[PDB]
Amino acid sequence: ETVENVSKESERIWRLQRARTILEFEKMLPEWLRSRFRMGELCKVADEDFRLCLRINEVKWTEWKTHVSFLNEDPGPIRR
Amino acid sequence: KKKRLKKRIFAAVSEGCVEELRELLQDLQDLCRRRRGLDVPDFLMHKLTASDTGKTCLMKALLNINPNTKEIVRILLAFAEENDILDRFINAEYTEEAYEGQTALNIAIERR
Amino acid sequence: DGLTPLQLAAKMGKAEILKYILSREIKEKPLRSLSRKFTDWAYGPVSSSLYDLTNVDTTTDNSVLEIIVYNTNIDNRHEMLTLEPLHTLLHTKWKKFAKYMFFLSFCFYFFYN
Repeated sequence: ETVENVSKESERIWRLQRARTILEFEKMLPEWLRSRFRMGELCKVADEDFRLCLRINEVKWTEWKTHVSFLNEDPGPIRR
Repeated sequence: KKKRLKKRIFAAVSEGCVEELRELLQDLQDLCRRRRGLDVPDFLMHKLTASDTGKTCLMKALLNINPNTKEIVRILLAFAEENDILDRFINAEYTEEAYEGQTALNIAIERR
Repeated sequence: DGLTPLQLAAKMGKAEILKYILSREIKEKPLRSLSRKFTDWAYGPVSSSLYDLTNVDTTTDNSVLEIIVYNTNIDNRHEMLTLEPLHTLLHTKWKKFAKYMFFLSFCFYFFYN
């Protein structure tokens, strides 16, 4: 199963050995971390809109449920 | 007071309190009666419509959804039918640049 | 040991329960202040999701990625970095910080030899 396991475990070791150096290059320059990105602490629940820093991902088809869970009035990349 | 009415109803439609909207429509005809006979479309299409996005109460009624929608829409339609404002009302569009054409029917089928 | 439960799931590396904590959608609104995922758009097939990122990134002491990557002693470690609030975040800094710093460490060390 070198056909199977070895060319899969090489994916297992390589993504880790990349991931070690990236966290090392965070800790290598503690000078000016101005380009850490956080989406700028949008609203969570309450009147406390400035709450905690977030991130963004996107989804696709398969089981079109209805919707009351959202936050906004179907906007886009709302820059204004 | 005297400015809350635009801010009240947009929230009041979102909550779905039916009889509270009946109190909101009660004074709303009186504000038209305070006018001297002014154009009921060209007045209520500034009251039912937000000043910047062009969003009506009706598209606001269909963005949010609760089990009170089937009654909250017809009352906003019957009040739009008892004042000869219906044809301008149901075919309202966004004035806003990002959404020129998100009408009341596209937002209906979106919520399925 | 001074550990949050999210930290405890990482430090022992029990992966499947950590898939639940970082996802955690709660489809209500009397109590959805406990969630960790947020859906923003409701537009049929497309929808923009918001993961929550409190202790995850290395912004405080003893964060999640500091625990996961520097650790020994666990064996399913690559099966944890598939998980979405970690998989894209490593990919984030490789676009903006690391890869541009990486080849400078190559080209400096290359002329050294």
